[PDB]
Amino acid sequence: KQLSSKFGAISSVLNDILSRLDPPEAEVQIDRLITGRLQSLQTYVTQQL
Amino acid sequence: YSVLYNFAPFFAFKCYGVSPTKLNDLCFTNVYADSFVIRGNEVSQIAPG
Repeated sequence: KQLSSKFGAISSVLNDILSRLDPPEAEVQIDRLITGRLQSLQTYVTQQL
Repeated sequence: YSVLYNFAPFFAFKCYGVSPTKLNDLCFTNVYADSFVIRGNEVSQIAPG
């Protein structure tokens, strides 16, 4: 369910971001999505452990 | 949107959210167009926030 969260970006759908935005701003949108999903995965791995 | 460049040379044309190059592939609905005149130095005031 964490896939549908925007994490403060433009949109949750990744292909929409890559198909609507130039790489100068797609870089920071990608960065925000990566850090949000990486934090979620870190929490999941800690709870699983 | 190919008729935009054929009218006049633009001043700023800075775009937020979507790039002003890949505007012929994404699909959406119900655009909104508003028109007014600004006295030169306050064009940058027409911006989010």
